[PDB]
Amino acid sequence: SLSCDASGVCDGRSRSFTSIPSGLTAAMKSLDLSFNKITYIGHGDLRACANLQVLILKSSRINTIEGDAFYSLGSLEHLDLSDNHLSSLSSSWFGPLSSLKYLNLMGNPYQTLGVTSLFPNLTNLQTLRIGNVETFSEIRRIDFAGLTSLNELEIKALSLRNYQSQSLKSIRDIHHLTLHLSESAFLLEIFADILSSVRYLELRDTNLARFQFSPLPVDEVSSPMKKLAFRGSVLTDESFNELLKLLRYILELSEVEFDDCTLNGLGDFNPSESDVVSELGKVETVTIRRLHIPQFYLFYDLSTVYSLLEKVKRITVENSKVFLVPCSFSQHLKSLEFLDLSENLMVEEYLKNSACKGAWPSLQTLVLSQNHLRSMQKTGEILLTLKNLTSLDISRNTFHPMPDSCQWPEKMRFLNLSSTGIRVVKTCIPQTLEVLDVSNNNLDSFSLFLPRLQELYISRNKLKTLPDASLFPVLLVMKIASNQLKSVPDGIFDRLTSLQKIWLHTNPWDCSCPRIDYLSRWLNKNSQKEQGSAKCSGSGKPVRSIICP
Ligand SMILES: *[C@@H]1O[C@H](CO)[C@@H](O[C@@H]2O[C@H](CO)[C@@H](O[C@H]3O[C@H](CO)[C@@H](O)[C@H](O)[C@@H]3O)[C@H](O)[C@H]2NC(C)=O)[C@H](O)[C@H]1NC(C)=O
Ligand SMILES: *[C@@H]1O[C@H](CO)[C@@H](O[C@@H]2O[C@H](CO)[C@@H](O)[C@H](O)[C@H]2NC(C)=O)[C@H](O)[C@H]1NC(C)=O
Ligand SMILES: [Lu+3]
Repeated sequence: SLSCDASGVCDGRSRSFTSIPSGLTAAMKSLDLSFNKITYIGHGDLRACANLQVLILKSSRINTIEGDAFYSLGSLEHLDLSDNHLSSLSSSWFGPLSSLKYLNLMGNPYQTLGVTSLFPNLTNLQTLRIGNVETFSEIRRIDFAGLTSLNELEIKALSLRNYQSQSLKSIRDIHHLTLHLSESAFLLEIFADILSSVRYLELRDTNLARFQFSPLPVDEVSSPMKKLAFRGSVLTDESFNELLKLLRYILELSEVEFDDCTLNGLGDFNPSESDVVSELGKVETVTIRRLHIPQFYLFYDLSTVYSLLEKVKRITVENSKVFLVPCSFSQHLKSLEFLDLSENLMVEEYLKNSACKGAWPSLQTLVLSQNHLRSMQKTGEILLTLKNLTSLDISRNTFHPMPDSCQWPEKMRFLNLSSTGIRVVKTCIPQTLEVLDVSNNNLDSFSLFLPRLQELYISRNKLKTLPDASLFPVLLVMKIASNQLKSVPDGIFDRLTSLQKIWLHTNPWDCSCPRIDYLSRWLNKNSQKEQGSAKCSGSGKPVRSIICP
């Protein structure tokens, strides 16, 4: 039932094949036989595909593949056998695939990679994925013998029972390593074998409650690891302190991420010499999202965090119930340039403490995108302490109507007031602004003169009339999609003399011929500026299609 195209891209995906389709050719460059029922693959099912570059056999129900089944596929660069029923992996399968770049074997019920090295002859491999949720249980020294460089290696071993020493050490260059571990029993050991190879390490679903640090036998303590990421992990204050002791080896680590993690406040370490601040070495960026902190008893030290974040330049802590960032804590974040506190519980009174006198000196960008702020004037007043602030985002906050006069930090040139519920716009908004976003609100008109405005986002409001062009002399980008606009005054866009991009879609354009003449001609003379397609209200055809006598 195949359906191929001019360039050899054939599609047999999700048919109902019970065996590879008969009579394939050497013209096919890609064959997608996913979601089928190919239970067995024999000696002569892919013989005639000498030019095949892509073979996708994901989620079929393959449980048997003859040893020389891929023998004549020397031009194969992408092989995906994921989510099948392969209980065993044969080394003869990969013998004739020296040109293979991507190999996905994950999702198969095998217990190990076998007794024979499967990839020694895959000189050009770049991406390898192996493992599964409950069967894969052993990793051996012969498993990756031969591989020297890999862009991406993913190992799913949530049921791991044993890891041999140095199994990972033979590989010298791994740009991205993703390990799915359920327990930490072998983590320490695995670290010993990846510290001189892994650039980006990613741990998934790991319970690190009982993780303990212990000296490692590095060769020169020069780890090329730049990004460390924990996702869906469980930690304790005790095991957390053990984890940061590992930083002493990754002298170059610049980004640490914690996604959907849990921090059980139990244990509560006390040993002094077993704290090791080390100023988190060279951590430049810290990102925390959806951190769940069960039973946050009373007051913790917090001082065992000041000296730790002294050199961090970017911090993000979103959707983690943050309601207060103590002043003395902010005063120690001397290098913080970017702070993102989106989706938390901040309110004026506590922001006032978080943004005290010497708080976040040198902070350039602040994001308070979805908290419990109620007053624009009060917020602006509180942020006057941040002398270096140039970008402020306070979108998705329910504000009371803004006054006519406000005080904002001196260098503020970016202000995001999106999804803020405002119905009017007033001079509280400073003339210094370059970028302003008041999209997704309840505006009926815009009359603010912003001489330096370069970008206006006013999409998703109720403007019936377009803003006067003289209001933005050097405007580069204007977004005014989804806005009840029916027409524009003749010649208005030629007056936006520096305009580069404009969004006009989703507006009930009155395509009556006399009236729509200007708008139509301008769009035909400026298609490179329009993003999306302004359509006629009623019919639905593109406004640029109209041609009036
Ligand atoms: C002003 O603030 C706006 C609202 O906070 C912001 O819009 C939001 O932009 C983010 C990132 O571009 C979007 O992210 C979400 O959606 C993407 C795509 O589905 C997901 O991959 C993300 O995980 C996340 O869920 C928001 O959807 C978007 N909200 C909307 C629709 O307004 C503006 O970009 C800000 N304006 C400026 C000038 O920066
Ligand atoms: C962040 O803003 C502060 C403003 O206070 C800058 O630090 C001040 O710099 C002036 C130089 O004009 C000194 O006279 C002050 O003594 C400094 N304030 C103090 C006491 O810290 C700071 O340079 C800005 N950060 C950067 C590097 O952009
Ligand atoms: Lu509260």
